[PDB]
Amino acid sequence: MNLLIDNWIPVRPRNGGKVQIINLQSLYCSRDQWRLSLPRDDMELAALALLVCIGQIIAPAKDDVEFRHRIMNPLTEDEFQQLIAPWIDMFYLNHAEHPFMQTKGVKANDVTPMEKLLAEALCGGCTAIALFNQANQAPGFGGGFKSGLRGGTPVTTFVRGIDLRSTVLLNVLTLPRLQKQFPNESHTENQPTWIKPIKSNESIPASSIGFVRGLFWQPAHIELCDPIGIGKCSCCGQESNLRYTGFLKEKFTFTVNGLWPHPHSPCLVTVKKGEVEEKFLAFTTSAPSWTQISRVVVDKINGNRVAAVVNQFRNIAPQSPLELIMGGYRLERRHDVLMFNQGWQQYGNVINEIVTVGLGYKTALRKALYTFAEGFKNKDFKGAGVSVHETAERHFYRQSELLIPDVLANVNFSQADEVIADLRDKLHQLCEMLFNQSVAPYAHHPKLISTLALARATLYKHLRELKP
Amino acid sequence: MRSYLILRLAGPMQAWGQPTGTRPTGRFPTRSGLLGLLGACLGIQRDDTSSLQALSESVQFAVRCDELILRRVSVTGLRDYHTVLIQTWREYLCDASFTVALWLTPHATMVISELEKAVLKPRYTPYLGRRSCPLTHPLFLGTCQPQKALLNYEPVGGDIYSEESVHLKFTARDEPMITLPRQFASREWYVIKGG
Amino acid sequence: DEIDAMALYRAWQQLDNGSCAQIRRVSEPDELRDIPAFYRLVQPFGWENPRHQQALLRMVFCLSAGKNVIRHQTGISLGRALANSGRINERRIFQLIRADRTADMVQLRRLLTHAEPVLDWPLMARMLTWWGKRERQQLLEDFVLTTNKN
Amino acid sequence: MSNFINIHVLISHSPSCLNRDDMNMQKDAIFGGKRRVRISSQSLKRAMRKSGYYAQNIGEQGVDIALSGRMDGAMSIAHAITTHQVDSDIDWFTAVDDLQEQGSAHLGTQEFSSGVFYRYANINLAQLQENLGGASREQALEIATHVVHMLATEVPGAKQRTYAAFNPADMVMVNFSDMPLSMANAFEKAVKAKDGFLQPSIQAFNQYWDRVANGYGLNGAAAQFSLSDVDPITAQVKQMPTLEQLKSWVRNNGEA
Amino acid sequence: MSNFINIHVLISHSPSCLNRDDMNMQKDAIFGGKRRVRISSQSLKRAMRKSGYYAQNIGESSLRTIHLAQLRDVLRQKLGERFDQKIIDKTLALLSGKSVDEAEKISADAVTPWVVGEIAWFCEQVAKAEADNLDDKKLLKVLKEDIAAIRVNLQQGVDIALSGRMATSGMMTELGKVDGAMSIAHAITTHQVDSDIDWFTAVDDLQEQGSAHLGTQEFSSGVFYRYANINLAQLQENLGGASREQALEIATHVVHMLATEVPGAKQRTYAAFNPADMVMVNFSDMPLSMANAFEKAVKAKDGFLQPSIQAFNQYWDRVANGYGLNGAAAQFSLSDITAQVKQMPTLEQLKSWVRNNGE
Ligand SMILES: [Zn+2]
Repeated sequence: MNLLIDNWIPVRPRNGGKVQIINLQSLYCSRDQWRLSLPRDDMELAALALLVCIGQIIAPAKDDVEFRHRIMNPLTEDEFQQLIAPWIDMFYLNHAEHPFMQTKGVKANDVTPMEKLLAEALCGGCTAIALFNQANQAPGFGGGFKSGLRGGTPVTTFVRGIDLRSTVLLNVLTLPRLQKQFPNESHTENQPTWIKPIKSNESIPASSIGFVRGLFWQPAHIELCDPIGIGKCSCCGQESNLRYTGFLKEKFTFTVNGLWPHPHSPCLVTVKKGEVEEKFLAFTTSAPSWTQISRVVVDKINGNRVAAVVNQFRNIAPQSPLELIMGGYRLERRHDVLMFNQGWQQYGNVINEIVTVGLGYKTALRKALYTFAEGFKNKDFKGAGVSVHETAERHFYRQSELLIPDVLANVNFSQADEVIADLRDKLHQLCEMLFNQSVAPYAHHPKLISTLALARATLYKHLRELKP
Repeated sequence: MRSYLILRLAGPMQAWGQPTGTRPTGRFPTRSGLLGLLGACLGIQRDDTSSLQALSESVQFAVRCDELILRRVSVTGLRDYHTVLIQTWREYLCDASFTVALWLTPHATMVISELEKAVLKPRYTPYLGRRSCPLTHPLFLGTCQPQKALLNYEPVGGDIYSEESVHLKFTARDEPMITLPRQFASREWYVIKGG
Repeated sequence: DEIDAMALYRAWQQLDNGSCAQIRRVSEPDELRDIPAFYRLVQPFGWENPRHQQALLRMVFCLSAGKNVIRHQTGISLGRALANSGRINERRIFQLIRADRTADMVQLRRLLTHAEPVLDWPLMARMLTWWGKRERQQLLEDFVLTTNKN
Repeated sequence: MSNFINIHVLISHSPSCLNRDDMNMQKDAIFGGKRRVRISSQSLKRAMRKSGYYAQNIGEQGVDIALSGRMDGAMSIAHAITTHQVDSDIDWFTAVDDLQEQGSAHLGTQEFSSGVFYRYANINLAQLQENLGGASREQALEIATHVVHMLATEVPGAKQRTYAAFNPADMVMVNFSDMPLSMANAFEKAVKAKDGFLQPSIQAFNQYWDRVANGYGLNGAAAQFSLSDVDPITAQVKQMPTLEQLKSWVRNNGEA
Repeated sequence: MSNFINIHVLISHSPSCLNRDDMNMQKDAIFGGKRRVRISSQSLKRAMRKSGYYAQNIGESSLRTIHLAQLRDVLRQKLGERFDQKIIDKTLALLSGKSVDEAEKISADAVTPWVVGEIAWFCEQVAKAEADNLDDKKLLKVLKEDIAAIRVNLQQGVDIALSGRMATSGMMTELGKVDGAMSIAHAITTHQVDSDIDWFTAVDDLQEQGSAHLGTQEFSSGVFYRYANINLAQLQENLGGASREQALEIATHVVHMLATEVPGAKQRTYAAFNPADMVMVNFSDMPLSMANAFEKAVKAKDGFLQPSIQAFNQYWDRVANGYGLNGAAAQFSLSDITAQVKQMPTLEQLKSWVRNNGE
């Protein structure tokens, strides 16, 4: 089985509601519009990532006009074949000393079930996505097991198009953008982990990493103990004729010094007066993904930069709105899609202002319920009165998940602060509801009355300040 | 114009599935759910996949969130503390009503005739999400020949989520795999707001 | 189409001793309806608007606490001024809330008499027309938080 | 003839608290614009299964399973709602400690309401027959009568020992149809008390049925047993003076 | 034959204030559309427990406490002659699940009802266990096997068998838990009530100008419906298999009190010592409350009492005829009724009728 030649990709026509397993040639050459049909959000994102990376090393666009053109017309089969040959050699999932994203003769005791790879029995496509996931996005077992390059809950942000191929192509940098983002080209090597290994305890210049080597970086000693069925996949849904269950782990450690420039996740930089230290974006908090969008679409330089993929798009079609995929990890999966209307690149200040509105409300509601909860605690009352701001804020955040996106998708960035003030309303009403709703089942108790007064006062004092 | 079958989903409580401590709802019916409703009306059993897959390959939906008057009443939601002698929290929808345009895809085997007969004399008790949720108004037959058939069937102005294009999108884990019994894929609703 | 609270206030101040006294005697608010001077006092202020008269009744009754216990000056809440008196105990206010309808207006008048409060009249008038579970609650909250400020 | 058998019940409970949530508040629900007190389908269903009547007449082993499912059920039971808006009363209780003279040992609160409830339950008849292995429609109908009796008679246990709302149904209506349906919309516009809630609740129910049932589908045999004198719905619904007669009418499949 | 015994009572009180809440208001309650004055099931139960009648015909009430230090002190006093001190203590700690050392203050999780006889029996079991060198856990298994013995000790304290017990920490959680044979519902006024307010002054003999205190108090007169059912099998079980007639004996005692006993507050100043005007008792297979006779708030004709009783009989007839009930029924009233309910001219006769299980 080979990622470029054979078929893996779990897939569904947008409207067509029928599951199918197709091959890269097919995806790249059909006017068919596919979407991937996977049962897990992380799994879907990983599949996308892998497909993007593949597209990125087999065929960067020579110019922006060609980018456009290729987005608009599929390739002839010959075009694809040509693009795909060398790589053919690199992308087999079984080999002598070069199996896709694995390392040969890994020794341990005993086996690990395929399950632990995901964070059952799997097809070649399902496995290869799993593999890629654990090596790229998931934390990674060790425990004496390195992860990276990003690494270990990084947040991937991709640009979305019409169709699957439209998306893949869309997130692949123009060659000049590419060799701009990766300058030095004195880097041993561009050959991937599983072709020319790393050896513990290597110490590594991030700058020595070719873009190929790094997109397909695998930090783990992983070997796939050989396949059995003849039968049906647990991710894909369908029958596969070759399925993996076996999997072999092995401790391994190296050190890459300095930050590799991954194109798929927003770099964010912090400077202590001591140290200038920058890291990729982490879902550290229990918040709705929208809180973080300031760091995913707006550049600041303390400060942050966005995925080279995103910034590229922002350059390429400046008049187009933006569909954006956000995915990652906390463990807890997170996957959201976000739309910004034609203005976004131009006006980030508006975006920031909206995020700030959301956050300001959440803050006021919390300050309120917290002073209630602290009062509750002090009077020694038994029960969840202590956690009211927690529970409440949780609800708020779900609601805000629904609210803020709508706004951003539809704002008229040039003109509109009316809609912003209207959101200000909606949110205001929301906080009132939630205060009442979560303080209610306690509020009838005489002793608490004082702390409730304060509480409510607080909710409204802050709430006044939220409005110009 | 092609044929549409219109429906009414309305009961004092409903609950439309979403991924999980608690078991929450969305604000409109899901595709997995509408399939449920429909398969239920027909002679459909969980184990017999081929027929369910035929249904799902045959039908497409458009759903209108449209609201109460008295003065209007926007939809509210309740949290049911539901126990087993193990604790669950189960979200339900209060004051929900939906109009549903249902059309047939370029695939067979059903014809809207089969489906209206099905809706009219369901083999299975039908329910808005959980059997806890009876419905106040039978799924009335529509016949009408986009969103336009909905413009025909009053009350107007509630906006429609739909699998035809007209554009904003709303991404949902509605679409059921049928091969992995109770899991789902990633589907997208097209959004037509207001009028 | 509301009730001009300030005009009414002044109107009550302008009454003849005969009427200030005639209305003050009243025990329950409805007995005002037996007084002609009442109808005369209230009628311009929108009495004869059914949906207005219950409110009008309450306002007049509270003024009827007499003689001038209700003294007018963001605004000052009734709860706030009741606390600012320092005469009234929290328990009594709770009781005001816990009492059924007509009783609650009576009890309130008793409170007003005892407190001799400095409110913002038209505010108190608004609160008094819309008189309702919410309004009551607010009376409590303002009272306790104010009494606690002190 | 018709496949679904609809059971409608209106019952008035005295001050009580028949269903609590995590925090021992009674179970609310909003409809269509107003708060109503709720009893969960689960509470009712359990009230019926664990009932002695059920034990005696359904326990007779595989029949209760065919009716109500493992512990997939042929009969559906709906959350009960109050016909009218309700603001819950709060009882403040004291525990007097026989060994301390100077105070109470415990102070607390409990939520409680009196309310007029609409219970709805629908029985699928084909489903029951199949789940029994092809029993006769009449064989099914017996079981169905048992359900009617319970739906009209059985009340959840909490906190009955302290608030004791042992109330019998004041209105029971049973109708045959092709598509099972709830008359809850009779009370969407919340009934206002006129000389109690119960009677105007029954007026609402009847007027609604007149309007809607001939307006909607469907028209299948329907009978109503009611305790109160209200102008009863147009005589397309046969009137039963006793519950037992209603049951016999269900047994005979709406004879006429 | 019939398992549930139903008690319906109509009692008219003079102006009074029989049940206050934390703010010294009467207990409001809404039904179906209107405010009714409420007296709590709890106040009624304790009124009966602590009563002289009960004391005379049923026995000792339970001792309900949360203070285990004081409890062990009493137990030490009374049971001290019968058992070793250490044994009494260990028994108390095992039942409690809390440690009984000699500290001035020791508390259970929550207030618990105790029976001294019960604890005595446990002390004997604990003594045999100590001498037999039985492990405590093993003791738990053994005692757990036969619950009824513990229920027979419950027979000394009947209020527990009537009204029940729950425990969370002790050996009691597993061993001493009781449903309670009798369900009682809060008294409601049959009619709407807007409570009156009395305005009082306290006159200070040492200050001449004015009063030393001014205040208010809510009060109402009301016609109240008291309701209660005794589950008979449950009673028998809770006594450890007592006879039906013994249970019925307990039932007549309960009927008597439900008819005669009025809570104490603030009776010393408002004095509503009024006996029941209507007492109705029926046997049944399912417990039944006639409260619905009064969902339509009774409107006054010649007082509330008369139209309340009329309303009661009309509803009873209607319910009984509708649900075809044929349980034994007797009614005793002071005033001017429908057939097939046996008429008792005196309360004592109604009681004998209950003892003899429907003539
Ligand atoms: Zn697969």
